[PDB]
Order: sequence, then structure tokens, then C-alpha cells
Amino acid sequence: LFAGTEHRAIMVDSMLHTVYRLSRGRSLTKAQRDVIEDCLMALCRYIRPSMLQHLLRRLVFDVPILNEFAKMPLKLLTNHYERCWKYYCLPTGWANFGVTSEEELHLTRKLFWGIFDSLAHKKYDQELYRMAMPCLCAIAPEKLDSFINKFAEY
Amino acid sequence: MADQLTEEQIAEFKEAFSLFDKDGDGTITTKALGTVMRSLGQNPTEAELQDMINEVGTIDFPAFLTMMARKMKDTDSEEEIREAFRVFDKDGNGYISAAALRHVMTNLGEKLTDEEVDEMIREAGQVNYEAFVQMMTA
Amino acid sequence: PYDTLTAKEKARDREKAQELLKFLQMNGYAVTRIEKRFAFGFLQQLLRWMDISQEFIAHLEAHEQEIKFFAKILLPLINQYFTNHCLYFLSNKEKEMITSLFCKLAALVRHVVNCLHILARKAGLRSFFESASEDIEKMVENLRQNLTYTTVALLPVLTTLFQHIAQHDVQVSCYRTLCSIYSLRPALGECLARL
Amino acid sequence: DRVRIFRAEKSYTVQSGRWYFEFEAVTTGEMRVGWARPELRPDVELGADELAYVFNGHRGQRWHLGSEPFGRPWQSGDVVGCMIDLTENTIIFTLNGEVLMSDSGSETAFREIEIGDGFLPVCSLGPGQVGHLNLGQDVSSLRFFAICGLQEGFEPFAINMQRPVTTWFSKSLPQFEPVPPEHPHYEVARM
Amino acid sequence: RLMADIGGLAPHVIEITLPMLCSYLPRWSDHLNSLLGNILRIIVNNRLAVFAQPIVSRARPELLHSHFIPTIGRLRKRAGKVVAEEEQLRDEFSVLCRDLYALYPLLIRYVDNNRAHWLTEPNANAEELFRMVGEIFIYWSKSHNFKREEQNFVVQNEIVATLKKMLPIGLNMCDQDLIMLAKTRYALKDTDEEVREFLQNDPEKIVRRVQEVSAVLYHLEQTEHSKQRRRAVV
Repeated sequence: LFAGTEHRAIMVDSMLHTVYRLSRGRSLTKAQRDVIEDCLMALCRYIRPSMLQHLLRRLVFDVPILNEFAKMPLKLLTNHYERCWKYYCLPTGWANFGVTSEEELHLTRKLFWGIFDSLAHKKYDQELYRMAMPCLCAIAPEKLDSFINKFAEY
Repeated sequence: MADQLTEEQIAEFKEAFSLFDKDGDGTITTKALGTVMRSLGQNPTEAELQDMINEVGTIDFPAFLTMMARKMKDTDSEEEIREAFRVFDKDGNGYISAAALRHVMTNLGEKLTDEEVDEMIREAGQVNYEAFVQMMTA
Repeated sequence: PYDTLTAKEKARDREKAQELLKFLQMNGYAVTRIEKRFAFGFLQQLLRWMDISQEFIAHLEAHEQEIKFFAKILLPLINQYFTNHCLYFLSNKEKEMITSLFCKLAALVRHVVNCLHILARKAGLRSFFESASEDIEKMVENLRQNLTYTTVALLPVLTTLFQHIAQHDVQVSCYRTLCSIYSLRPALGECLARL
Repeated sequence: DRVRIFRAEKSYTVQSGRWYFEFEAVTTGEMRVGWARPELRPDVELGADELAYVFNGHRGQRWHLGSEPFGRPWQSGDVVGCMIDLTENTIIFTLNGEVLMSDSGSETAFREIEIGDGFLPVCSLGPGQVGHLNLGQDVSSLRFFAICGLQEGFEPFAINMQRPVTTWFSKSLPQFEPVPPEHPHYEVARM
Repeated sequence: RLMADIGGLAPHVIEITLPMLCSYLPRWSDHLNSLLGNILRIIVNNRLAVFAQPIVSRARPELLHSHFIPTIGRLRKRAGKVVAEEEQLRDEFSVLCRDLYALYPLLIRYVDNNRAHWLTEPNANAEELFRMVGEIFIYWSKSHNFKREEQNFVVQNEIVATLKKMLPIGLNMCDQDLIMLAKTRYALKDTDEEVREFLQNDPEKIVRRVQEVSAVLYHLEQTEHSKQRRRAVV
């Protein structure tokens, strides 16, 4: 039901900021964070891809580090890419939603920067590689002081 | 309930709780309870331990067993589902044969009806090995 | 962090900083030190990955993270790519880079069966293609871990024949291989004759 | 100027049975052939709305609420067939006696199309495009009706009509028309 | 040349000749027609890979069409013999019929690939041959006992080729009261067109074919047609 929130896009953007922050709480239990992550994935599935970019701005900073619990965000990103690959890549996009601008394009460029970062970030790990390969696969002078005074004067 | 969760571990739990309580009156501190849990082998994080203690310094043997049962109930649910996939027949992979379903149902022990078998098949002719079992597991 | 933040995130403040430089110019004292570009650089990264794969093959001819994803994810990563961008490469600098990568792929494999499809789809590239044709002729002569390599090449031979059919120094080697096939799994021979 | 859409009179609306006509694509161009709902807005580009079902032969595409790449491009002097069975709720497109196929290879051009108010022949002529439209007034006039459709039970559109069927074209000349009460963009209130 | 050797070769020889046929197809006429005739003769004399890659299509073979009609008749005779053996009184006959139809469907598909050119011609004795072939295919299809093995063989070999071939020949096979007469015959199970006054109120063979088509249409219509205890069962 969250999808179609274009009339009040502010609410969708706000919840997106809060859910990801709450997912990485310092004091948490396994089920408590698991249900929050499932809620975030379900909300992100049925959303407009263009409106997700505001939270994706922080998501594309968090993803390349992959320091803690990156597997669930990696799977969520894989799902979002599988949902909107033809929308974000092809010039026509998808019919109902308007074609995304270059903002999402450079966001995907930063995502591929993260792909560089995580390609050789850590050593071998069976679970890590097994659960991280779908995201990589589905990614596609005094005078100067006087000038300063002049700037201040301006 | 409590008897149906675990039976053999009661001796180890009683020995650990008796060793933890120096006074012997049956009261164990929260830090002592965590130390006893670590000595048992669970080694659970203190974040869940505090919540379990609050839900259940003055922790006694019955309260300790209630908390241990609450903590240990979760793992058996995950452990039980795995065996059911291959329990139906030797050919666990792609277990869509009617013979495997008949063996699972006619000898289930709960007297599941043939109509109940059809309902389970249609619960969601080919059905994946895990697709119908996940719907049944809920 | 701002550096992490995009120019749009910088917004007016970045412009204001630019304005400050302009103000310095007015003072007379001043301090002086892509979407399609992303698409082109993405094939540039494909060429870089081809070079990395050549280095990895050379090392394997003689565990680490590099070897780890070379064994595990590099082939699936490039596979999912070339599945999504099969005709994107074909429709050029990107085409030349892809051709060089494909030419070096045969040598890297020589040093999985699914990697044959990846291998299926400029002086150095031409030399590599000529060397691959000569190696194919040598394997054909040998036929007239060796068996597995021969079978993998025969499957790659069928893939190359399919590519040549789709198209419609290596010519001499192809003629020699055709003559050997005529002199000596008949579907592979039929595909070679059609190519 | 704009695409000069042609359609038959509303009185000739057919709501049951299977009917067919043949259109001669003398000159290749932006041209579409098929059926449409009785209420068709002359301004909308054909196939953008849910009113019509056609096939663009210049690009080898079929159009209904959008564009689909089904069908093969035609050539000059090619006869395009029009298949529809309201009883079977199915529509097919034919080209010089060859049944067209979609990406999946299904013969049907459009499926699960409700009968609605009815359907009538419709065709659009783009700039520089000239064709000859036959509604099957004479049975022998149809070139490819015997090859396909004759054995399938389909019938020519003007099989029994004793007079030529009147068609309605769209006049590019603008004329004043009253404001629609439910106009999507502009509304007026009498104060 | 190679075509002469292929014609004179009438199973490594067949496999080797298949590469020669593929080479002739990409190189290319009269030689193509001769190769198609030789392939038809080899198929009549005699393995799904043999029918694989049928690039060459005979536009006007004439003689090969007649041979395929005799080939269709031979396949129909074999299928009818298998069906009679099965209906006499075990599963070996059905298994043999399925094995034979595994290769026969390849020939049926090969015929149906170029059947469009024959369908261009309105009337011929090929129409009667196609009617007989459709009758044989309907005899196989309506036999659900034979279908129990035919579907298994098709799945193992890897929505019916015979049904699709019969459907393309439906236009070539064809008053409207013949349909009602066919329905009455199906309800009464009368093979011959005994009720001529019904039509009055050559053509007899057409009525029998209409009855067979009505049976095929009936077959096609038939083809077209707890949480509380969850813990306990788990």
C-alpha cells in the first residue's frame, strides 16, 4: 500500500531515513533487528524507484564499506535492482513511472564505485562471497590575504 | 510445555544453578545467571539476557528454568523444519511424486485424510519440494 | 561526509565556494591548483577486469582474495553482465576492448563449461586471434586433462561456428581445420561446415 | 498535418460474430490497421488509448494502450488481413495470407479483449501514405480471403450490404465544440 | 559431388552425410531439391538427431510428398497394429508404440514445417492424404491409454506436435449440417454415413471425415477442460 505515495512523498522519504537507522541499532536482539530489516525490505519493494533515491544517497555511502551486517542491505539492493533494472538503465524506462533523471544514474555510478571498493575489500569467505555475488552480478601571501579581505568586503 | 521442550538437560541445568548459587537458598544474581548460562554452553549475548530476565539478582530456580525454556524454545522450531523436507522419501530433491506424499500422509500419525492431503497439495500437477512444505509449516 | 555527498547535496554552498573564487579573481589575487561517460568507463572497467583475469591466469599457471573471487564470483559477475549486455556491446572502442578480452579469454582458459558461453560472447587482438586459430588447428591435428580440454574446445568450436553464422591469418587455420574435419559428434562437423 | 484517421459509421457497429476486411498497403509509411471502440477521440494518436487494437507495419509493431513489437514489417503492395471473432473473443492479424506471430509465437494479435459496446473497422493514414481499403463489398474482390478465413468460418464485412459502406474521416479543420463537463484539465462553473 | 555420394549412400555414414548436407545448405536450387529427395528416401528407409537441423525445405518435391504420404500410411499402419495389440487384451505394446512415435513425431513435424506450401494449393489428392493422416493422428490422440505412454515418451525425449500438425491441415481438410450429422454419429458410434436422408433433409467420405473431426473436437474440448494442526503435522 506504501507504493503510490507520490501525493505525500515527504512521508515515504522520512520513514526511509528512520528504518535504516533503526536497523543498525547498537542494543538489539536477533529477532528485533530481523523484523525491522524485513519491514524495510517490504517497504522498499513497493516504492517508486525515483523517490527511493533520497535514502539511497546514504545507502550508497553505507554499502561500499560493508563493515557490519552488509548482507541484508546487499540482498535488498539486489531486489531493488531486479525490480528497476530496465527502468533505470533503458531510456524508455517503465511505462507507469516517469523516467528517472541523471541523479539515479550517478547514484549507480557511486554504487559501482562501491563495487570497486568491495571487489577486493576483504579476504576469502564462503558465506560472504555466496551472499554477495548476486549484488555484483545484478549491479548492471599578504596580497592573497588582501584578496581574502576583498572577498570579505564583497 | 516445559516437559515437552527438554528432558535430559534438566540435570545439567540443576547442577549449573546449584554451583552458581553459593548461599544455596536457590537465588542467583543476574550476572551469576549469565555466568551459569555461559558455563552451560549457550554463551548468549547479554542484550537478550537482560530482556529475558526482565520478562521472567533475585532469580530463583523456577524462574531460571522458565527463562531457559523461553530461550531454548526458539532453536527447536528452526531445527524441526529441516528434517521434514527429506522425511517424506529418500528422493528428497524434487519430492513431487504421489508415492512420497502417500507415504508421508497415510503414515503421518495424526490420521491426515486424503481430502486433507489434497488441501495441503493445493495450499501453496507439479508442486516443489519446499513450496508446499513451507505453506504447511507456516 | 560532504565529499561523499553529491554535487546536488553541495547545492548552493558549492556554488558559493565557486563564487568566492570569482571574488578572488575580482580582487586580482586568486588561488588556482557523465552517464554516457559512466557507460563507457564501465566497459573500460571490463577491460581492466580482462587485464586482471590475464594476471590471475598467469599466477594460476605458476587462496588470496584475488584468486578467491576469480574462482568464485568473477565468472558469474561477468556472466550476468554479458547476459544483460549481450547486444549492448555489439550495439567502437568498447567493441575493441571486448574483442581483446575475448581473445585473451581463450589463453586464460588454456593457462567451467558455462564459461564457454562467456567466451563465445587492434594488433594485439589480431595476434591473439591468430594464435587461437593456430592452437585450434594444433588440437584438431592432435585429435586426428587433454580429453577435457579437447571437449571444451569442441564446444567452443561450436560456439565460434554459431557466432560466425550469426555474422553472415585465421582463414588458413580455419581451412586446415575444415580439411581435417572432412578427413576425420557429427553435429560439430556440420556446424563447422556451415560456418 | 495530423494523422488522418478513417473509420466506418457508428451504425455499422458489430457486436457478435467473426468479420474480416483486407487493406492494401500501396505505399509504405506510418499506417495502422485494426478494430476500435465506437467512441474514438479523433485527437489522440491511434493506439494510445484503450479504444483501438491495431498493428503498425512500418515498424512491425502492434499497438493497444502502448506499443508491442509483435508482427513482421510489411512491404509496398502487401495485403494486410484483419481477423476477429467476437464469439471466440480473439483477434488475429494476417499479411498476404501469412498469419502473424508475436514474440511467443501465438497467432492471436490480441487476447482477453472484452466485446464491450462493439467494434468497427479503423485505419490511420500517415503523411505521405496512400492505401486502398476494401471492406469486402464483393466476395470475389478480396485477394486473400480464400487462402485464410474462408475455411475458418470468417465472413467479409460488407457481405450482404447493397450500397457502399459510409466511413467517417477526421477533418483537420478546427471547429468550436462545447466544454466537456468532465474535461481532465479545464473546468468551468456558472456563477 | 557430395550430393552423389549422399544419394549413393542409401550408422556413421548417415552422421558423416549430415555434415555434408549442412555444408550444402550454407553454400547454397536443383542440388537442394536432390538433397531433399535423398533425405526423404533415407528417412523412408529408416534417432531424433537425424531430423535435427532440417534447414533444407523442398518447395516442389512432388515425389517426396507422395513418399511421405506412403510414409504417413506406414506409420498409421504401425500405430494401428500397436493399438490393436494393446486392445486385444501387456504394456510392451504401448512402450513399443511410444518408442516408434518418438521418431515418427519428428517426421510429422518435418512435414508440417513445409506443409504451408501444399496448403497454398486449394484442392488435390494431397488433401485426402492429409485427411487420412489426421484420422490416424486422431486415432492416436483419442486413445488415452496410448497417450499415457506417448506423453511419457515426449517428456523423456523433450502442446502436441501431432495435434498441431492436424490443426494446420484442418483448413485443407475442409453444408454446415454435416457438423450436426457428425455429432449424431459420435453419439451413436456409426462409422459409416448410413444416414443419408438426414443430409437430404464422395460426400459420404466427407461425412465420415466430419465425424472423425467431431471426435477430435470432443477430445480437444476435453483437453481444454490447518494452522491449528500445523504443529502436530510438522
